[PDB]
Amino acid sequence: CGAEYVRALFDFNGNDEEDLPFKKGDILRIRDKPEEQWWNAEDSEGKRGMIPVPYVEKYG
Repeated sequence: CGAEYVRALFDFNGNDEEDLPFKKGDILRIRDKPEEQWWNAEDSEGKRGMIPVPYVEKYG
C-alpha cells in the first residue's frame, strides 16, 4: 500500500508489557516506532500499541 500498512501473520492478543493484541492475518497501520523491535501501530480499532515487526509484515 504505502499508508503505513502492515499485516500481522502471527497471533499474540497477549500483552507481556502492554503489547498490542493481534492474530494471524490482521491489519495494523504503522504510526510511530518508539522501539527497534516493537513499533507503535494501529490495529483495526484505532488502538495504538507496540506491535512486533517480526510478527507482522509490510504491505504493498
